[PDB]
Amino acid sequence: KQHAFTREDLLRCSRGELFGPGNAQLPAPNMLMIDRIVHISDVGGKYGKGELVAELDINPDLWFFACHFEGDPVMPGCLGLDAMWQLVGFYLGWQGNPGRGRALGSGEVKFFGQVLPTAKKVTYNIHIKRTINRSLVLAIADGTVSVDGREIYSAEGLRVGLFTSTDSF
Amino acid sequence: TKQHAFTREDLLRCSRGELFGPGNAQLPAPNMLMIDRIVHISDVGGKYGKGELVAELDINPDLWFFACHFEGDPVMPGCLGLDAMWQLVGFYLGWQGNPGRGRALGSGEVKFFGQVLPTAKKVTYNIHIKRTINRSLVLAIADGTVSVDGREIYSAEGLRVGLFTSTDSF
Ligand SMILES: Nc1cccc(Oc2ccccn2)c1
Ligand SMILES: Nc1cccc(Oc2ccccn2)c1
Repeated sequence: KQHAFTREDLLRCSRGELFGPGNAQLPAPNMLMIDRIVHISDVGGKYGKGELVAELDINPDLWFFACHFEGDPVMPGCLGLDAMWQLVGFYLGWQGNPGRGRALGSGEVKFFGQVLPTAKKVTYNIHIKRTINRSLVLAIADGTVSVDGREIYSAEGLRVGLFTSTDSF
Repeated sequence: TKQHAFTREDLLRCSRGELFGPGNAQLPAPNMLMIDRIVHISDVGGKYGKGELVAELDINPDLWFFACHFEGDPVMPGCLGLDAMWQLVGFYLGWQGNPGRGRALGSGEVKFFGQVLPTAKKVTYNIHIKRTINRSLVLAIADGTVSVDGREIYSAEGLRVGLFTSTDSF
């Protein structure tokens, strides 16, 4: 129904209060790497099968700058990659599928730039490639990560699944 | 290139730029550091005969990322185990005596087919160096696996990390 989500919406999601008990959650701080979803739809995007656009505000005091690395601060590439997986899980919940998310992996990932503590904003762009409903539900997507209008990462074939039991995962 | 195992204190020393020295490869500090010890590192053996690292992370229920990922469904973020793999490829290149600071360059293919729960005892990382490249800058390609208490749970083909004597342009 809704086509954008605020940070307070995402934080509701992290407690289970957006999609409800048993269903997709985002991480809470300090693993949450999205502040807002500025667009989400089941049409458009590079495959015409859905799209998400989300943002993370950067400032110099975010926790990961101090420890990664000392004397050389740079946002962990893995955390920007995670934001993309978490967004694909969110999409699956947003579509109304039951169950909890687990990332299943990726085809090619490329890092070819960085997020410094002087950056203002990271943007994630997700293009849903295919949704699969075979015993369990999953999605395949391509994503990019940009910082202040410059593309810095790409991932082809992000996969995320929903699990109504993770006991055996 | 003569020490073949590293303690947690060696790895914290690396995180401060004090193992390989200033301007050279570092590991993250807590709470981004995802390795407790390197039990084996060599420039021979491994699946390609071109080098190997075996590292460990001890798991207990109080590790920070369990409480926030996720509420009511605690599970070690896959991205952090994947990062460990990249940081170990970085360390390899530092350990080989190359100058410069690490940036991961990506991966060919990543698979998660299990999980680390807060009841787990130990994660092991196995890194098989495939190729080192010296073309103006230096980088390494490697395959890797993440296991928990004996069970393989993640793989990554074609991990790439480079060393950058100037990250300004990156
Ligand atoms: N929804 C979502 C997205 C990314 C990571 C994830 O957690 C994990 C953790 C371990 C194995 C696989 N996925 C869940
Ligand atoms: N040495 C090393 C290993 C893993 C990640 C990394 O950081 C990043 C951060 C942004 C872009 C690329 N690499 C550095």
